[PDB]
Amino acid sequence: MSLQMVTVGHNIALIQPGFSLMNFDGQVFFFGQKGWPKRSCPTGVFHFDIKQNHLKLKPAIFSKDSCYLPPLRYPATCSYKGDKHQYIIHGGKTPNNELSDKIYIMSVACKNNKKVTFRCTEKDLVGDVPEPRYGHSIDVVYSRGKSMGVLFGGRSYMPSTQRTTEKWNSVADCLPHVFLIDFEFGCATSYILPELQDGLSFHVSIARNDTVYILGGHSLASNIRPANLYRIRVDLPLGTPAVNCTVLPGGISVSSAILTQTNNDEFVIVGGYQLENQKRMVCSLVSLGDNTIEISEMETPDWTSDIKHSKIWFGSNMGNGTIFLGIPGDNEAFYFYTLRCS
Amino acid sequence: MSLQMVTVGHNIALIQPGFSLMNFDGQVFFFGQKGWPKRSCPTGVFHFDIKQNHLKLKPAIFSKDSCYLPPLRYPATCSYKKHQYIIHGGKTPNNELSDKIYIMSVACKNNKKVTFRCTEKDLVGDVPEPRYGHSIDVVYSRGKSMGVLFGGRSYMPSTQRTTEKWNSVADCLPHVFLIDFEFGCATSYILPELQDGLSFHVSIARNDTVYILGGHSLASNIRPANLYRIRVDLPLGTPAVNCTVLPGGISVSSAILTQTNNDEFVIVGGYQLENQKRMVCSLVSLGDNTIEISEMETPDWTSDIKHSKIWFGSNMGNGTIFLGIPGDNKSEAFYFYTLRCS
Amino acid sequence: QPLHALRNAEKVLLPGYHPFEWQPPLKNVSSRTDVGIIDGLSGLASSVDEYPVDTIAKRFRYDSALVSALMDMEEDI
Amino acid sequence: KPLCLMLADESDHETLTAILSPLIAEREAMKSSELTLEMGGIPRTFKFIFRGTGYDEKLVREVEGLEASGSVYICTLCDTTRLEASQNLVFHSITRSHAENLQRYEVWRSNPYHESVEELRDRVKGVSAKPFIETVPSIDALHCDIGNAAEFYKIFQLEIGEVYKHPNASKEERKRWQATLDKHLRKRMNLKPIMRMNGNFARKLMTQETVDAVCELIPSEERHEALRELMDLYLKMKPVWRSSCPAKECPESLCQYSFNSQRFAELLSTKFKYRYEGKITNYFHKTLAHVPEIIERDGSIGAWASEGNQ
DNA sequence: GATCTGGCCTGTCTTA
Ligand SMILES: [Zn+2]
Repeated sequence: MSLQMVTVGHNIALIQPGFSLMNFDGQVFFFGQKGWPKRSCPTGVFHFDIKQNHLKLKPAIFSKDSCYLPPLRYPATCSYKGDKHQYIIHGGKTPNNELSDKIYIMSVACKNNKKVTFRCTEKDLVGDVPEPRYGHSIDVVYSRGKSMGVLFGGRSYMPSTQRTTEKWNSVADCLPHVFLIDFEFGCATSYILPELQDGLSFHVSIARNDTVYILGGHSLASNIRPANLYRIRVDLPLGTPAVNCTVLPGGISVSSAILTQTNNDEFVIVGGYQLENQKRMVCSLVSLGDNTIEISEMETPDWTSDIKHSKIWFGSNMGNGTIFLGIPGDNEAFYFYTLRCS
Repeated sequence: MSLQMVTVGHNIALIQPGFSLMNFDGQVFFFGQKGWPKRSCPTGVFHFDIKQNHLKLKPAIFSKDSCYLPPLRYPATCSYKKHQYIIHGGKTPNNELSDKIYIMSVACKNNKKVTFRCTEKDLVGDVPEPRYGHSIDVVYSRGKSMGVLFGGRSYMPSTQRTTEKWNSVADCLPHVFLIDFEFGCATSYILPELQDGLSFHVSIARNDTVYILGGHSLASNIRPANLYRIRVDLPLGTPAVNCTVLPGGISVSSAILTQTNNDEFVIVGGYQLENQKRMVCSLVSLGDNTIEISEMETPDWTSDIKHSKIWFGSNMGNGTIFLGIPGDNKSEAFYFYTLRCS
Repeated sequence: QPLHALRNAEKVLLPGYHPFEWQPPLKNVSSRTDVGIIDGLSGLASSVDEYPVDTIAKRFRYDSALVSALMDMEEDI
Repeated sequence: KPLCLMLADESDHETLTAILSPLIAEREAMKSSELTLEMGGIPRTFKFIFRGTGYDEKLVREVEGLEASGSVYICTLCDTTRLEASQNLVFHSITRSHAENLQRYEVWRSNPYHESVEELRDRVKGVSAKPFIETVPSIDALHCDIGNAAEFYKIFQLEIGEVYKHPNASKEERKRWQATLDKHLRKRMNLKPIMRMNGNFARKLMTQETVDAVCELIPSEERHEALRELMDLYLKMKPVWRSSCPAKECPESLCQYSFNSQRFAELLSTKFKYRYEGKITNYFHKTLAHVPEIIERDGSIGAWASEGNQ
């Protein structure tokens, strides 16, 4: 817990709320800029590099067989190492306010002189495909030497029937179904769980060997931020998979929280949004066991007077137990701070 | 004969049409700035020097017995021989014509630091009314000196001056005034060879004769080509002044007199008609009693002067002639040139 | 009323329409009492030889303006 | 009512004097006469007493023959310096008249005693120009309010950052402090950030609520009390120079103005040394030193303001 | 030949 100011280069206007920092072997990379990419960097992926408390965003290139995906403002990021380390991107929101549904897979194809070359391959789904949506979260699951993705519901626009031009930007939470996506083939399947009763968005999901921990979130159906955490334990036999969910005591009511990993089988979460005009300022610690959980309240960081009164704040995860968050200014549009918690 | 561009420093705004450069031992000194003197220079007398075609105005101070003379826009400068100058008439920044007479000199000089001694002189007798644009010279007859004032413009009399025409001006009487610098007395001489009020003329002084050149007459709006001779005599009784008209005159007003070599002068600048400007030069040769006005090759004027509508300058003294032309306003309001004749 | 009627009625309110006289005659000020919008330059020299003029101005006469102001407030007084 | 319209620079002295000479001439001419005219069929008689008060301080310095405001002779009503005006704050009578300025300029131009630049400047009390317009030594209430609001705003900025605790500060710290104050005021008092101090912004900024909102940023507790009493004294002194008739609209504030001004000066001298030590602005001096005398002389400040021209 | 001076700059303060 140690705040620190971070200066910026010339291209500060390219950062916007909802970006996604991706980490590949120590190097943190930027994605999800504002507007369509210009001739400064046609790809849109930037080398997120901080040195001497100073940010320097520089362009990056793709391979000769990649796919130039549009910048997304609320994708679903997750790590996947099952080989070549690679990330997964689903959903998002294009700069034309259009929701995407295609899955993109990032990967490092070549590198030299500290200059990487990405490989963005397109991935399509079959069977029970999910509605294009944002604010959701996807995780990976390992079971009996086999991988599988878990996609929880989020929010999206009106369906193609009731959507009218007088409410063209209305948003409703998607149905609380669990989607299992096989990355090797591309076949998704929708399951129903009686425990999942209401839609949830902007939540935080913790992944492990074979169980996903959904903690907190925001429900648009009733405008309530619940304080219940879920435990979706799955299994991958030779036959059809089986999913189960059990509610658990001791939840947390936070929306738009930023999660990061500190040690092996241990996570720390920072504040998000507690109420509409009330802002969560104290952090929480998540300690895992083998079939149990544990939450506690760490020492509150030495917040500054500008953050203590700012209404909006956003950020993401760098990867080395470090959080990069920003504060809006006036008319220098954002003030970006970093946070290290070992 | 050769024109040259000269750049001015930061205080370029302090130069206005009607300034008066004065030379003391090969050192040209600026005078007659715009507006009242500020805290940058409480006296208003600068060190006009040019190094490698670049102008830098440096301030100057006065002795512990001087008189802080106000800025004047059209005085009548005149050399005298220790070495000292005379200032009479001119327009104060409050648009008031001064009736006093001033005497500048040098008191202490060391390491290019000049300390002036401005002494006011009280004139009694046939004193001239406050004027502007006139001329004054000094004649030497039988080991004596005498000031010869002539011409000039002024406002209407205090009885005939109305606020509806508060700024109306008229030419003064063609009288000739002799000023004794020791006693401080004036004397009015009316001559039958002078019937037209003259202003903005040129005056050439010699041992006992002064030569009037060109000018303008408000009573006729004409630029007469005149060549007058005034041979002032200083006997042991009353000074007897005579006049004589001479052929071969020049039609010009507001010209600039200089001195290349002894007993020969050069005329440059001025105005032939209202909208027409004098572009040719004129050589003036002198002898014991003869006069000769000849023509020389015109300098290589640039496209700036040939299409400008107004210009203003003054004799630097050492053969060179300073010159300035207007420009854009927002920007640089005036461009400034130098012209050498040697 | 049409525009010419309005323009004609305007002349009653503008200065230089009512007679008056100062009991001590004003020094250096004319006694004529029908001047309107006097030029701002006040007969300033605008030739090429004098100081350059790059401004324009219009204004009334001071005494006529005071007379018009006082006559505009007759009913009030 | 308009009298003259021209297209010229205010700082341009020559053109300004050349255009305004006839008006001043006619004014000085008829300031010694009487007018007669027949209204209602009966000839009357009139006498005029003109008072030039709708001039901001810069134009006053220009026409009265003084120098820029950044000098040491700050007041146009008295002839005190910046150090004395920062060490006294209270006792300063007005001795500055048009004839006095003319005599000062005559002494400056003539130099009858044969003194140096500094000695003669001290003798003339900073007069190096010939006056051409006779003005009344009064106060412009609009610009006074604007300057006081700007000064306070600056004081707020300095109090957020605890200058009394850290005398040194970089520029980014200043920028941050100003941005935080602007953001807070926008979110609480509903005031947008402005470049130059406004008039309505100045009116809305000078409230108890504003101090209440600002104190949410200062962690100290005594500073709160200091700012509360500062704003209280200022709001107790405002109606004296802002009312159109203090003798019949706020007699208590008029009778207690001296005591309040002395307490205000003592507060600034004690708990605000970090900014007001050995220096002071123009309007603070004008308000704390010269208001009661102008009130007892003219009867009302504010009715003679330069707001109508604006 | 280091030693204060002269003068030139420059950031801050004051009115708009
Ligand atoms: Zn004062």
